[PDB]
Amino acid sequence: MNYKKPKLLYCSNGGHFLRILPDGTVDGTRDRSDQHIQLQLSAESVGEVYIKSTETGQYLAMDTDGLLYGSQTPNEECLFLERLEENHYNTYISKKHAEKNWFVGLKKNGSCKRGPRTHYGQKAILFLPLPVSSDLEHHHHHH
Repeated sequence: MNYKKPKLLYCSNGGHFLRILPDGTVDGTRDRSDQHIQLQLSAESVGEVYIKSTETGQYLAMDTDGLLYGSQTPNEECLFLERLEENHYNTYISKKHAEKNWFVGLKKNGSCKRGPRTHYGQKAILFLPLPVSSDLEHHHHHH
């Protein structure tokens, strides 16, 4: 399914990658150079994905402020629900804050869009995970 292949969180809305700082900050940026934007997405449960930084070691979670931050420990908050939305884009909603209808989006200024500030029809929720980091020599498991 996934073997050492990180991706970036695109926000067609503005067009930037979601990065996580070791200071517990989350902001967008369209600079591949940025050595952090590289996040590793994983699936734990059905329709559930995990976003954590492979640079510092923090997990992408949405507090009550709706803002994104790095959690010291693995909490359901770090776990989000991913689905296939129209326009050919994927979305993400916080578990602990799923009923809150919060989406991981960014503004055009490359700023995180408050959780309790997202809705359907916006180009902020629509996210496209782009492939990052390439590693030659790719083999598979044989029966």
